[PDB]
Amino acid sequence: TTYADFIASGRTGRRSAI
Amino acid sequence: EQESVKEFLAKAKEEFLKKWESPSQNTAQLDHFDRIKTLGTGSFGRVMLVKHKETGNHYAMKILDKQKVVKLKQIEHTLNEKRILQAVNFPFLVKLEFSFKDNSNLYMVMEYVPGGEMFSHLRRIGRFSEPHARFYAAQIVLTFEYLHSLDLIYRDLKPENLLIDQQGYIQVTDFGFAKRVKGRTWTLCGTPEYLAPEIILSKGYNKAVDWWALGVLIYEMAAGYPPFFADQPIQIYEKIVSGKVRFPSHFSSDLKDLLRNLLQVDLTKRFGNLKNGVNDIKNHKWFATTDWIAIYQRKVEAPFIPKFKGPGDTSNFDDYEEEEIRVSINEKCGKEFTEF
Ligand SMILES: O[C@@H]1[C@H](O)[C@H](O)CO[C@H]1O
Repeated sequence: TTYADFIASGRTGRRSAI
Repeated sequence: EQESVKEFLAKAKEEFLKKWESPSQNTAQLDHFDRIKTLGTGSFGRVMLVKHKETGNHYAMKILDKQKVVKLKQIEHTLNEKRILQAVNFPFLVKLEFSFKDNSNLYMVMEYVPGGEMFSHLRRIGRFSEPHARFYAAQIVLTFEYLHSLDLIYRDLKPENLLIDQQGYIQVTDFGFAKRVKGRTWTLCGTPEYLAPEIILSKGYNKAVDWWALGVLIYEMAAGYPPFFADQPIQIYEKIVSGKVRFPSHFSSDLKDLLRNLLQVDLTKRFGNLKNGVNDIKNHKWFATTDWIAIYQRKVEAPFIPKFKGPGDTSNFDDYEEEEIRVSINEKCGKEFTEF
């Protein structure tokens, strides 16, 4: 599922600016 | 009334410009405060809960290491964040109470917003219902209307920067990448998931990037995950510029139509960037039930009120490693930060 793909991304925590 | 908004924003600009031209400085000092706990971190350092010894009032103090700021090429961004924070005044923008510096660090002492980041509440609950997402989105629409009227582009919208206050309303924090830009600007900055395509494509861009980021935020609030994600930022960027996007099946038709118009790669078609400006968003069907004046006046009952036990409660924040706050015997980088 899309949710599953989100978890698989590894980017579910707090995100830094570039 | 249209005339009411025009007069409000004109008075707002006059006050902003007066403070912009004569900023405040050195309105406190470090031994006035007890350090309590780290609340969160960003690209420019740490924010800690502190207690004002004289009054007992708690504050969120952003601490910037001058030598580290210089090492990371952030001089102008840091000075500019403080200049903006001391000059703006809007219900949904975090308030700067004091600022000062010493031999080692710069300090921005903000009102403590005790309800935590939107980020944590969203990840905890999973996703927000559309009425819940719309309540928050309306506040961002009004905040960008305000900022953009001052020629300020925010450039770092994301749930991590949206703090929930005791009434359940949003306070936007962290102006480390904001810029006063009448025309166009070129810096590659922001957070990957929220970057507008024209940033990724190295184009000159303008305030329209904040409206794209609103689309990303509304999507993530309502879906529980952002519209464009992947293992690596470069893969996220390829999705962003593709001009494609998929929606969960539970998104309403009105929500999808709004998001198609905010997540619009073509700048000539993106809502917020057309001849009618923010009113294309305010008048959209998805906001039909939004009382814009009542949101601004904070008279709408919030969908969610965070739990607070009392002064200095930090339960709505995750724990971070604690470090010492050192003040050197030698002044560091004095010339660089004279204006702070
Ligand atoms: O918060 C995260 C990191 O943990 C660090 O604080 C830098 O900013 C973001 O990437």
